[PDB]
Amino acid sequence: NSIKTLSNLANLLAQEGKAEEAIKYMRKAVSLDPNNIKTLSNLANLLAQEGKAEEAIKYMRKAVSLDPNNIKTLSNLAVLLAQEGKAEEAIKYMRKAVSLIDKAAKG
Amino acid sequence: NSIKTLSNLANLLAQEGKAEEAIKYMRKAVSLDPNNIKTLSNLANLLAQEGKAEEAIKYMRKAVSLDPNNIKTLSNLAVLLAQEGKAEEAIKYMRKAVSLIDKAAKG
Repeated sequence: NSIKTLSNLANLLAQEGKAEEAIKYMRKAVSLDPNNIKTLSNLANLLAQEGKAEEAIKYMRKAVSLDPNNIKTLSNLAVLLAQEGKAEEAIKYMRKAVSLIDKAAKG
Repeated sequence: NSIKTLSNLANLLAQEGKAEEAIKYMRKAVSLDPNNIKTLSNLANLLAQEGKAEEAIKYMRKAVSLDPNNIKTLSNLAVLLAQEGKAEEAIKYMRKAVSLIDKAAKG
């Protein structure tokens, strides 16, 4: 599993303060399967950690656009936006997740 | 960093379908610093993946109790509860996270 290996390598590089390299390997992981929401989310989180907030938000928004009713992706985007000082924007995404949980409760 | 090493080992064991072993090493990681919200959350997610839903929820609830205003922990607990068929319980946690984002927006 090349996505797995690249993701593991990126994690190890980031853990040890080589996150520019980590980002490169996570980008490669995305190219191997660009529709993988988990890879997209992992790259976004790494980007955010490294101060690339604009790009992180773009990637997390992409992950949402590819499955807009996913409460995990929605809440991750909300948390990312809030942490990046865009709480006003963040709240509509977390409210969407609430509404989807509410729908689930209703069945 | 023993928590790091144990967490890496657990990830590698789980990735390769030895998640009973992974859980043991994640439990060890928690014992090294039981107040670490990230370790607690990581163990909870692993537990949930392995069908130990009750225990996963306990650990994620603990992570929330140790920092009850953390929107990441709250939204993770909500997502976990929803995925485990407890959407009604899940919604109060995600609504709390919304309210905290709302407070943040207001400053």
